[PDB]
Amino acid sequence: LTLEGIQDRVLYVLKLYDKIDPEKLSVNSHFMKDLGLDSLDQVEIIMAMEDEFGFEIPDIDAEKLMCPQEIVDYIADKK
Amino acid sequence: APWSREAVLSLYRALLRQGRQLRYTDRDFYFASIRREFRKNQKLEDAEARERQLEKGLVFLNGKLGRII
Amino acid sequence: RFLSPEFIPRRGRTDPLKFQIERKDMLERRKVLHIPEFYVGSILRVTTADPYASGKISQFLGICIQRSGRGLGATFILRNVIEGQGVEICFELYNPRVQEIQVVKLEKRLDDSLLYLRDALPEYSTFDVNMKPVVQEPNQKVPVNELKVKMKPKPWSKRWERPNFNIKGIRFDLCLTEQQMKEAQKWNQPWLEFDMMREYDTSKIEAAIWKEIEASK
Amino acid sequence: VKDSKLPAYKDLGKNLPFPTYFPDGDEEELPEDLYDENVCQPGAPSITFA
Amino acid sequence: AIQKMTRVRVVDNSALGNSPYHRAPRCIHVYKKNGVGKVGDQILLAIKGQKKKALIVGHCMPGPRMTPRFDSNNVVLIEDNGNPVGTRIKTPIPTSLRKREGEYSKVLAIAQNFV
Amino acid sequence: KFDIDMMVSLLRQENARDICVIQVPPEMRYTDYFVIVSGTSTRHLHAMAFYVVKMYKHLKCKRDPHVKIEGKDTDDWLCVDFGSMVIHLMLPETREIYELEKLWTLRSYDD
Ligand SMILES: [Mg+2]
Repeated sequence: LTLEGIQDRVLYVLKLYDKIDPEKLSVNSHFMKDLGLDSLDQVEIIMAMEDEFGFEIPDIDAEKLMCPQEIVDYIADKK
Repeated sequence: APWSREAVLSLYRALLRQGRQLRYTDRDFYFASIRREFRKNQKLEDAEARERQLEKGLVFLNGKLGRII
Repeated sequence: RFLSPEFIPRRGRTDPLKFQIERKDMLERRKVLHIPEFYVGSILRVTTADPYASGKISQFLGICIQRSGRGLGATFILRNVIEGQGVEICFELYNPRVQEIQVVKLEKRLDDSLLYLRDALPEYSTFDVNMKPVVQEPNQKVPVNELKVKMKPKPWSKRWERPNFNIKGIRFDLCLTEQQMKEAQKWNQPWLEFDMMREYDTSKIEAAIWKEIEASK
Repeated sequence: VKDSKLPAYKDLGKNLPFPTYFPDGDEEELPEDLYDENVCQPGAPSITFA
Repeated sequence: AIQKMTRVRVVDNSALGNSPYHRAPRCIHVYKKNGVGKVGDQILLAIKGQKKKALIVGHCMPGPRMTPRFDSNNVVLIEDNGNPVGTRIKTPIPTSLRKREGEYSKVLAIAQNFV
Repeated sequence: KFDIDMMVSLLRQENARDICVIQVPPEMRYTDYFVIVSGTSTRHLHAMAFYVVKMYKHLKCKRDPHVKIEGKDTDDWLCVDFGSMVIHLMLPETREIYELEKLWTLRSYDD
């Protein structure tokens, strides 16, 4: 498991999402203000993060991340 | 306004994850319908109907009146 | 010592052998389904088999408004109100489709035919479908409920205030003016209760029926 | 009472006892009640449509 | 017995019906050789000054034993090509419509309660 | 033998865009499986009905009664009912007008 590969693949699968505008999808991309997303958008995005790799992260935890880099670190160090 | 601002999040999570486990229906249209089941009515409405609509979402999840398979 | 009215036959000229075969077949049906004891006015839940489905089970809860017929076909009518719509169903006891019959509340009202409920206010006939039974002491007389009822106003379906119905479960003093109880009492027939020759004495018949029923065990 | 004379039951007088039924023939003496193939006779389980 | 000149209460949420009108819906024709109409017999209604096809789903007239005997002559509005005009039904409809042939599958996919 | 699996495979292999099957509890009355599916044109829905009843007729059910296609005169909604499972072919428009899925998952109220 490579952390660089992990962040690359999570970024890739995020890019696969269609509605997102590829303006500022940075390592620290915010959702509410930078992009304009909301709770449903982010919960769906995290579920998508649980579409190829993962399937072990409890739902309760995902609400305290609200930032892509914390999610990357959690999914990297949880497996 | 809702029974709990975070309960809807858990309901949505459970809906998506259980929908992952379908055997017959397409996952795409199930997901689209699940999106519609909250998007078109559960935004900024009054604080009275919130309880009823959370109840209907949760009883759809429960499914004693038909399980979508 | 309660003998369900079906086994008591109408006065007529039919051949006793018919009634013996009738009762034999009935009792032979009572040993696959428990046909409980219920009076008119009781509340029953009937569970039957859907003929138009692929083997589903149907439940219906209501009040037994009328109990008529005899022999292997006799029936009872269950009235109820569902979603504000007043429905009745006529169920045949010995039909091979009724799975079971729960006496959910064994009662007994002032009149032996609760048809006027079709005119009483909707709440005197409404009952909850998912309502639990109520126990009763074995060596206790069947309770005699006393609930007089209040009627929908003008057009009663069968003109209940006449003497010949002899209904005693309606509040007449309210919906009918005092005058209307003087025109509706010129039909009294004071001679009909004292006609000694219209009385069907069915003691010697119910006795032999009991001999038969008990011997069929 | 006699056999049906309509011109769709002229046959099927075969399996019937031809001259008559003699109880003294003693051929597997008949039970108390003979039933058709499609009668929900008493004493049987209540029907189900599954 | 839903025959010509009998008032029927439309129970289907009646995007058309259910709105006030001084008349009440009346049956002007029954699609059976004889006039009498029983469950499932689709009839014609004069409602709001307009002619619309109907479908009987309950009547006060006693039927067979194991089928319900309502207390109001209930009808569902159906479009000419069989599609129900409404989108819902609240009053109970008998389970005796899955029986004898007719346009009944759609009318059961739209209701919610049975007896 | 007949089961939801083969007919669903029929629909998917027949290139029917949308499928949604809801299982009805025995506490209800109507049936067990209740399917709502879509199609492109009225002739395509007629074709789906054609093929489904064709397989249902050439497979089994000599004991069980035959099944008629209901709604042929209509063009935008067709439906079939079998002994235990019922299918509803609908154009997307009328399908989203009669919000059937909500009803058959939430029987206890109206929409
Ligand atoms: Mg009358």
